[PDB]
Amino acid sequence: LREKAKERNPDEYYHAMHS
Amino acid sequence: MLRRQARERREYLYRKAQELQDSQLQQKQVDDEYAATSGIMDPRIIVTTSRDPSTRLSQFAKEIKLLFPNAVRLNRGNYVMPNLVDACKKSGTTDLVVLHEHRGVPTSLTISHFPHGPTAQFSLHNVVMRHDIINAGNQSEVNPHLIFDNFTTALGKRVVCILKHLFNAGPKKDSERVITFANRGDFISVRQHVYVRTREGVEIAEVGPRFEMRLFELRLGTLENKDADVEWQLRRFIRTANKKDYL
Amino acid sequence: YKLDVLSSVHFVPKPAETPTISMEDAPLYMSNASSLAPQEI
Amino acid sequence: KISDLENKVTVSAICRRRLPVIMHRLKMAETIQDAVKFIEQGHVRVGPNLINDPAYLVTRNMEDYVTWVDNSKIKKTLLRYRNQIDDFDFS
Amino acid sequence: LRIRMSQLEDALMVMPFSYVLKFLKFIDTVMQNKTLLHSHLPLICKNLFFIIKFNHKELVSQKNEEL
Amino acid sequence: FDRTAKPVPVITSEVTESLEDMIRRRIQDSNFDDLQRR
Amino acid sequence: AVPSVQTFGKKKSATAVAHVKAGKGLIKVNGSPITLVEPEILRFKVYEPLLLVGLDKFSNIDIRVRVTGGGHVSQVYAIRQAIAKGLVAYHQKYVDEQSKNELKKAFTSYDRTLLIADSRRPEPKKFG
Amino acid sequence: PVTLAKVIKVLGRTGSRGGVTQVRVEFLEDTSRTIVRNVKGPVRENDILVLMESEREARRLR
Amino acid sequence: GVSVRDVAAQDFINAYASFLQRQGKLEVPGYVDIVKTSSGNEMPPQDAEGWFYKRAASVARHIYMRKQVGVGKLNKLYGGAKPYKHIDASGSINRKVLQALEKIGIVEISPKGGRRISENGQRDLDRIAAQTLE
Amino acid sequence: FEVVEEFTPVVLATPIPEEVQQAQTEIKLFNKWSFEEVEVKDASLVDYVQVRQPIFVAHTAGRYANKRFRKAQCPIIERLTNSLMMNGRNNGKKLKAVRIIKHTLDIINVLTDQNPIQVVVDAITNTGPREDTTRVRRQAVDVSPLRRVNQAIALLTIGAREAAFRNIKTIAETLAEELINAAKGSSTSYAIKKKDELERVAKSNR
Amino acid sequence: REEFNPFEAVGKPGISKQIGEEQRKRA
Amino acid sequence: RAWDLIRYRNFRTFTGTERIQFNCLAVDPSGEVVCAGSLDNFDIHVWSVQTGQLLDALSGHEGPVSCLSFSQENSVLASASWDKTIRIWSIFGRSQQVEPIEVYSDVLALSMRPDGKEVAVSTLKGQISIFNIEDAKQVGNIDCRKDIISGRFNQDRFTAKNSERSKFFTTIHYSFDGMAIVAGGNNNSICLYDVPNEVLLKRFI
RNA sequence: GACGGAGCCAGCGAGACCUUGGCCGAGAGGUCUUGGAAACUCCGUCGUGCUGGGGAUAGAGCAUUGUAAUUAUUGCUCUUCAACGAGGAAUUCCUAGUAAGCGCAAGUCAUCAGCUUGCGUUGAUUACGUCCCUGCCCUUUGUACACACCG
Repeated sequence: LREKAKERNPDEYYHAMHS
Repeated sequence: MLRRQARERREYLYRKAQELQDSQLQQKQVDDEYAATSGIMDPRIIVTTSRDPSTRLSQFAKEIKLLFPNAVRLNRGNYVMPNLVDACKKSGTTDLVVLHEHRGVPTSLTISHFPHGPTAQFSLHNVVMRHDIINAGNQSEVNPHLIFDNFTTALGKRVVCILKHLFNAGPKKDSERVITFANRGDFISVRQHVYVRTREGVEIAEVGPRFEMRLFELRLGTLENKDADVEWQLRRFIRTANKKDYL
Repeated sequence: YKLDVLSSVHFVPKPAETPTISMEDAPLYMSNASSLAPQEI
Repeated sequence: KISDLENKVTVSAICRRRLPVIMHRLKMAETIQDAVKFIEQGHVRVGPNLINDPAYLVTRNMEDYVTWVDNSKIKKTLLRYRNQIDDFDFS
Repeated sequence: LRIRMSQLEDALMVMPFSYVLKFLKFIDTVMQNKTLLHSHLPLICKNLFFIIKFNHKELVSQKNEEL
Repeated sequence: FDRTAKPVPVITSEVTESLEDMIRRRIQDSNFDDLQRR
Repeated sequence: AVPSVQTFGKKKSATAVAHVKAGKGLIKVNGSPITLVEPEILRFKVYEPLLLVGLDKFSNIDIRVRVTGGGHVSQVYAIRQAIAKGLVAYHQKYVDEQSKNELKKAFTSYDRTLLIADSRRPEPKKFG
Repeated sequence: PVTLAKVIKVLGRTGSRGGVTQVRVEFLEDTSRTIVRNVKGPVRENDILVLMESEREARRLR
Repeated sequence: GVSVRDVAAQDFINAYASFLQRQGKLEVPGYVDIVKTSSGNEMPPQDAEGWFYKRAASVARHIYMRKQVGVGKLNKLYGGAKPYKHIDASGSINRKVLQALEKIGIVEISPKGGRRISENGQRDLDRIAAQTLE
Repeated sequence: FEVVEEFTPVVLATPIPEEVQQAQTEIKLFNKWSFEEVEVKDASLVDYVQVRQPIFVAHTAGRYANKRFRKAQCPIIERLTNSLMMNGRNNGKKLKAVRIIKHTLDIINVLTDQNPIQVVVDAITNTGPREDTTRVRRQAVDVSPLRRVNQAIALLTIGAREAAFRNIKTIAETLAEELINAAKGSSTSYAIKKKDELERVAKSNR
Repeated sequence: REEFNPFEAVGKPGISKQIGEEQRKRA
Repeated sequence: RAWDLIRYRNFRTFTGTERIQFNCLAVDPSGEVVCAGSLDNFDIHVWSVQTGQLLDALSGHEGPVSCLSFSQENSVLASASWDKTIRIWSIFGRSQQVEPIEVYSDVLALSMRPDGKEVAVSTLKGQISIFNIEDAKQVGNIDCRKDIISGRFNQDRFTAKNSERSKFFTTIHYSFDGMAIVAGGNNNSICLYDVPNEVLLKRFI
């Protein structure tokens, strides 16, 4: 979870983003 | 820009895995990190310490700066390691050296190779500073000659390469300064000598400092990345730890 | 060319007896002797 | 090495370099078909320039500057849920 | 001649003007002996050209007729 | 009683003469393991 | 809906979120009036935007600021820099472009930290 | 009385003692007249300096 | 529309401290003159006449600032540094002060533990809040 | 001819002090001291003592050690406040220096009706040594303007500090006194004296 | 050889532990 | 590569150790130092004209260097990149100093005043921002997004007004008098602006 | 600057015991239940007096922890009230979020137990020029692709 938490792209989009 | 480092680490870990497989098949040259720049671009070294360092670590950092021809000392006042590695990555630094102490007695030394590792940590024993020497005088800062003795295993050749590229390549044949790294049961004895070629032999004089290392952690990444995959560790609690040798 | 147009944002054009006139001349008035330095001579 | 170029090169490799495929791997679009519409509608930028052609292959040095146009209505949605929508940047 | 040429220009910038007036007088003396000028004419030309460039605004100031 | 780890060495004189001997033999033969331009 | 705009201001670890909407002139920070911010000596610091651009612009809008993290001075810098960004963004979104141009000119002329983040990224001054 | 002179050139390779720089300054009262002076603090172009004595010509100070 | 948050911090307590002192129904324990308010302190409150009433005003707001509050919170809230220990404030005084308030009706016992701002007290705090402004 | 940009009365539902409205009219130090009438008497200190940019408070968070001469652009009041804080125990406490200078400026306005910022600029102008010695024995050499202002600030601050180090006088009142005495040019101020023997020793070795 | 090895210019007292060890081997 | 226009010969060629891909260049007023920039390497290579050797590489960007220019009189280097920042390099002298200045968006073009006292930069947002080199502070800003004219492509499926393809200027240059800039980009417009007033003088199709 | 009130702002960190809350005690600390930060700011008292700075030593009490001793251990209350008034000859380091002040957390194989590492908070003076002194080096076959300069 840490290395994964480190390697965030802030630009990640998903259709559930709207709600 | 985060996506540059995110991708290349996958490339770096892939390259090391492929190199490891190739070596294993050969079991049945210079390391990939250093193969690009070995003997082409002179190393750029930053020497720093832990925060609020005691006076000795500041001087000891000044000493480790003097040992390597292209080393520069940096105070660690309030800096944050992700900022340090990014800032040292920013200036083109090749390696970063961090020093730790206990009551002004240096205890550990860590080397992290840029841009993408590896990171080697050392434990400092029997450290004798040259500041403990009266009327020692000033050094020679020429590109020193360099000795590696009693390095046989594959891990030894790796430790050789990591320490190898901290210095400038191509010293003059008559360069007067010699650095020796000598393993004696994982006990890398380090001395700084200066000689004169006589009519019937050679005479050497210690410049110092004297200080011993044991490698205890090698990882595939910068020292900041505590999640970096680990190539090797010193695993101390085995019943054979009291009599096993690695280097 | 084939791969460039795949990988180019902006237009990439296709790359292209009797005595011959040369389209390009790499000045005409300038002489080859005048283009040589004294140390070369 | 050259002897590898003869076998390493395959159609799938060039398809992987295709922009909608890269968007899917970068997870910008859930599906390859979806990525095509976003490219057609003009919400994607590769470095300084917007690309409308799905068949574009992104070269290796441009692949991390592929991102969304600043004023994409969807890029607003990215920041609206996370509540990082800063309107000084107009996004 | 002894002075290094890479170090001529700074030697001329440090030059006080009251000494420049003397330098012009020394340069003056050179031309009476045509041989002395011709022997090292290029160096005399350069030195004179830097002194005036260094002190052109000064030189326009002195209204002395003899100068 | 048993000791878990290797004891840290003591740099007595005899160790010191032995080490400096090897340094002198290396330089006498000019057998130097140092990096070179490539 | 009511015209509104959101922005952020960051100084060290201090972060302030400023929401600017159409209103009758209520500026609040952490739910309290801007007059009550502490330290009072740096109160005028957070006043630098309000005082430089004019209050009738603010008389025509509501601002609410929520601050978290960092120290007192860093929080004050976050508040000012966020509210400046919020005013200019509001004038862009719901007012003419000339107004935001004038506000940006005034803010950058007086103090650019009001609009750009001031981050002292480490720099090795010595080469090598 | 003290005169004022604006620095017109900071001289280099003057070998002055550490912390001392040799400069050339033109008097404000007379733009043409200029004098070489030794200054201790940092110096740059177009700054003006107070000369109590306008007669002494600077000498290189080891 | 006046609220306790709308008034300057030191002003509300001082005005509400005088409100409590003049009022004359706030119970004050006998030992107030003989305590520190904390073990880390070295001298007693200098304003022996009015510090408890100022203490009551100070807590009467913290319940307004923070909806639910208990004795443990006041102890840490008024605690201070002494190697340092950061000893919390005296538990006895804080409990007596809290108990004093709901006798007036300013505060009252909250559900799930702690104290609640007694709705009568909410206007009372607002009343002196308007008093300071006007 | 008349110009108006405001045609509706501005009442902010959040109350403001009227003094902040007059501050909207003009930027003043602590909203009490104006920079318009402050001018540097001595031409040499000009371009190195900066008073043209008005500020409400000394604290600015500006970056003035990047380049060799950024300090000239820093406001002089900020420089005095920043030099005030020394001795280790006061290190890191800039806002205290802001309070101290506020009280000092108040004391200046009390003792002399002149604008206190004018007193400060006059004092730093007076206390700047125009010539000094350098150890070869000694040889006399002139002084750069930035070094003049730096030495003036340092001398003023250290004199104010030592005068009240173990005296009933507080740092605010002693700082006000030495500023006034330096502005007058009287020998009573520590800085004026030290400037004097520096110049005298240089004259002896001229 | 002995003159120019200050660790065995002269070092501070206590930098070396030879005297401690030699006593031990004799024991 | 180095070319002489008097004898029309290539008298010198410079290349990186790993053949770094160059996009921008600058030449010293004295004509002894050359700096080139790359989109892949993030560092500015420096060469000596006389010798042809790599003096050093100027690191300092997270992003690809977009443009380079040396001051004609003062000889400072201004380097601008997609890192949202601009750096002023004082390479000449005993000590080297770098002054980074942050910008809102990625910079594409940089023009430097002939006086060498000011530098103008074009960003993706369509802003021409001028900064004082000595003070490292912004002195003016120009808005260009609205003035730019961009035509809808026949292949487009969205309108030109809603499009964002090119409302930035990929190239800018001062006037020698210093009061104007000519700006161009991947668009159908050249905009001539005025610095002191930040207004569009004329536009050309 | 010491003291008394009041006001408050962080980021690291997860292998029965922790705990929000109520009731007692001046405090230390007890008892009954639920879930699993300082520095710093405002207002006041004190004042050049080894003074309301300093808390070493000593006396009397109120409690905690084991363990089976009248044993120590860790805290709290009062009284007692020392050296220390800025530090010789000498000596070490240091250029920006740097020197310095400030508190918090984990002990994750070497090393460290009021010591090591990590986190955040406030935040400077001066220099950013020189080879003059010291020390360490490089060159004295342009070799260097044109122009220019040098010989």
